[PDB]
Amino acid sequence: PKPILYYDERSPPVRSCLMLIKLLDIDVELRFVNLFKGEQFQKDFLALNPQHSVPTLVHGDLVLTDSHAILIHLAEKFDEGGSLWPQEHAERMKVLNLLLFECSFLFRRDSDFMSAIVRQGFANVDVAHHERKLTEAYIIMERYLENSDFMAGPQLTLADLSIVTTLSTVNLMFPLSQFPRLRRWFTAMQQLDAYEANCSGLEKLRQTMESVGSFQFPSSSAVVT
Amino acid sequence: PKPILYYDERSPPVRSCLMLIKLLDIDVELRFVNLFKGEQFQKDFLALNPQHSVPTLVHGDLVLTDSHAILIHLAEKFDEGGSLWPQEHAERMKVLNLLLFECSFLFRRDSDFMSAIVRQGFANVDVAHHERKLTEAYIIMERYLENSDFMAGPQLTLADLSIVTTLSTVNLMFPLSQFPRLRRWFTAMQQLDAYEANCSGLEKLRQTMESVGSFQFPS
Ligand SMILES: C[C@]12CC[C@@H]3c4ccc(O)cc4CC[C@H]3[C@@H]1CC[C@@H]2O
Ligand SMILES: C[C@]12CC[C@@H]3c4ccc(O)cc4CC[C@H]3[C@@H]1CC[C@@H]2O
Repeated sequence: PKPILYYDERSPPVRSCLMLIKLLDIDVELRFVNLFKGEQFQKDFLALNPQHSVPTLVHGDLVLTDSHAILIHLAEKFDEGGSLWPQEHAERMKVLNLLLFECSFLFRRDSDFMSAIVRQGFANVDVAHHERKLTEAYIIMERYLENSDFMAGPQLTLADLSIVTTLSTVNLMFPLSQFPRLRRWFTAMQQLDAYEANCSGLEKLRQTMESVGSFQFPSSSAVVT
Repeated sequence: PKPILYYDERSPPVRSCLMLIKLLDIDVELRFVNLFKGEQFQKDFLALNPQHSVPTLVHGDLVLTDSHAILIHLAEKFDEGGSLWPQEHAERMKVLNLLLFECSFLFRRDSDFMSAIVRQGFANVDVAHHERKLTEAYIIMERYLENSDFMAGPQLTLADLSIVTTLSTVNLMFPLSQFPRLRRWFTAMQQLDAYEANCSGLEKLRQTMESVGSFQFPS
């Protein structure tokens, strides 16, 4: 049976999977789970994924509950032998390493900030604290791109798909003026046809956050091309 | 080209690597980085790993900066044909899925709690809040164990190595009395020869935390 993706496109790791699905032309059934309405706590979804998170993939009997496993699984099954999840061991470990940076560092910090806004309202968030935490992530990505054209080496990999969605989300709030390699790379990602899959959920996330958090992102921060 | 592991055994993900190294008899050069003195911010280590994190593995030209990548790399290089990192795709994805649960959920929540102690001091941490978050992780793992002896299936895998160290660290503070499957799994893990590599750093973490957090674990 074809893969089933439980999704809310406002989430950047969901959008990373949508980008890969578009890039490889994978036929997938989409099932919406509204994270802001709490539909991830519905009894049936909880039984399927006790972490109450999207993206969740059901592909036959395999149930994957983390975007990075979903990206690797889909690459192995639909980009067999390809370069998104490279064949050579060291290149593949480099991609894996950056997927884990996205999980453990970039997304961890973006989620900390966004959840603070939802729970507290923007006016009651220590924005400076989160600006420091997220600028630190910018600095690290800039260091990676000083030595490499894409995040994990000379060509597009799963690492770029995973990182660009969260980066575009962080950059709704924090400008990239001081980060020329990151700007160049983000601009290049924005030219990819697959990036069209990031645009709609990024904008829906912007709308939802401004309403739920009672604020406006600074329009000047987002890199637009 | 022998691997170099930058480490501080108080960190649970470091201990997961130490356990794999012992399990697989891997010859590694250890380099101590003292996280509680901020040696992870020294210019040369920061140039090597801008995330200023341990474990960091240098294996020739490859620089790995996340325990889960290190576990997979070492299994692939030193345990081809083993059950720790299964060859069969669905089995391997299942292990990978639980490794990411450890990274994204169990360790995130344990790090949030421990970070809040070191920063705010134990007396000022909202312990009930962290107890709710970390007990939720216990509940999930109890369900993962419903129809398997180990986290990812019938056999020991990298997922068990990654989870046991953080679990043993959470369990300094929160008991497993209420989780029969988790308590039995944890007790089985402690009977493995490789589990000896977890003991020293867990006790050093307790000592360091109780001193820096000015409290004592109920353990
Ligand atoms: C705020 C939540 C946690 C953080 C989530 C997040 C975190 C980061 C991000 O870039 C987008 C989102 C959208 C959904 C958010 C969730 C909606 C309910 C849940 O509380
Ligand atoms: C407290 C730090 C973050 C949380 C870290 C942690 C987080 C979880 C855990 O089980 C152990 C440790 C040991 C080192 C800790 C670090 C030493 C300084 C840093 O701030």
